[PDB]
Amino acid sequence: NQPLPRLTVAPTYDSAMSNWISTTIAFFIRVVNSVNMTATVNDLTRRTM
Amino acid sequence: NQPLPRLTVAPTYDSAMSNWISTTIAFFIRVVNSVNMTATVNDLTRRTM
Amino acid sequence: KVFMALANLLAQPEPIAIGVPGMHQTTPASQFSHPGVWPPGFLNPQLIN
Amino acid sequence: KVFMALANLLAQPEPIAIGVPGMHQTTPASQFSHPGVWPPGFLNPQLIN
Repeated sequence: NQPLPRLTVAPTYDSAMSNWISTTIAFFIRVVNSVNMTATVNDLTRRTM
Repeated sequence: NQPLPRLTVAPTYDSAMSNWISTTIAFFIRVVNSVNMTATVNDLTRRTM
Repeated sequence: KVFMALANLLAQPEPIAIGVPGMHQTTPASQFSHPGVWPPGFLNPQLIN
Repeated sequence: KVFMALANLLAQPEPIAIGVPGMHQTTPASQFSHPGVWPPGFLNPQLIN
């Protein structure tokens, strides 16, 4: 945690949590495009996931 | 600006406005064919865009 | 403002530096109305890597 | 009370240490009703960059 921001606040991605949200989403994408899910699940629906 | 023509006029493409039009369009083509854009949007609809 | 609209549109993959504190990249683009709050990457594209 | 009225509204744009102990910059400006609480940055403007 950081102390209270001095000035007006807008949504920022450098917060420790966002990154945790970002790596997990980034990690799953690599599960979706892994060699297991490439063979079984269709390719036209793998882009949607 | 250029002086007023006394001839029959036709739409040209070598004006500063038609150059500005045909460079932001050529930029957003590069946007829609980026790497962070080709990941989420389907590859057929970006052919339409 | 025109530049800001896109830079606030994809402020996840491409982070730039907004010149002042008080606003961020995901600030609404309508607020970029003072001369001092023009981002330095926009005043000189060599700062954007 | 006139000076600290601007110092309250600029606690986050332009912060500055108020050297009198117990009274910070976010102290309400209608409470400096003693000569001992006169800030040293107000007695001498050279203490503010």
